[PDB]
Amino acid sequence: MPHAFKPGDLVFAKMKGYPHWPARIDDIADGAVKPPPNKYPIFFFGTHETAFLGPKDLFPYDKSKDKYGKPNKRKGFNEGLWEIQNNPHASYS
Repeated sequence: MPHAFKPGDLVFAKMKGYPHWPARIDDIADGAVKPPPNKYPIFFFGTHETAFLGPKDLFPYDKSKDKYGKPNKRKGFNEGLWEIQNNPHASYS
């Protein structure tokens, strides 16, 4: 049975106006800006951007990849598909 989200979990993350996007739950570095309450720091593969999202916009990657893991014309999407499949826990700094 599922736990709450934790850093390193792989998801597709939804934001308004964008397709379900390959992403991970990040850690928060010591000294770094924390997210708002009940939100998680989401690192988006391919674009390498961070947004703060709650669980309603987070779809576990294993369950969802059939549906959402197909190429998309949007900038950075296909690079992101490669990253979540091939090296999802690397440094993208």
